[PDB]
Amino acid sequence: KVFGRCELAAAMKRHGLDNYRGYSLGNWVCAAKFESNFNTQATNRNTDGSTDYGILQINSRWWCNDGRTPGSRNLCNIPCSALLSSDITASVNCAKKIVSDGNGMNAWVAWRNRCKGTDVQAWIRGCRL
Repeated sequence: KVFGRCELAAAMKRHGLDNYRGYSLGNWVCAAKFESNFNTQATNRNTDGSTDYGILQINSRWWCNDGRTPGSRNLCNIPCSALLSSDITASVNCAKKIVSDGNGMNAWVAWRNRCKGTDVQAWIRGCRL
């Protein structure tokens, strides 16, 4: 499922991501935008063999099991395929634990390089929030 800008914001807000760990909703929306262009089925193969899945491109090396990332962890205890669902529940829940790992949203390089320090609020303007 490919979300609309405002449709995803609402979806994320409704799922308790707004200001989660201090990150205003705009940060999460901005991140998703550059990570997957709002597509739950987005996937990218990393040079180390691991793979990033879903709207927030969660990596298999540490967070989910895809049976093809030798010597990795499954910290979120879920099949990586669950992060591709139209229901963003699994992605949101695993992200919530990722963003609590100490580095904040810096765990998402696209966020650090493209959202951090910007007016992320603009990502939720014109929306029904």
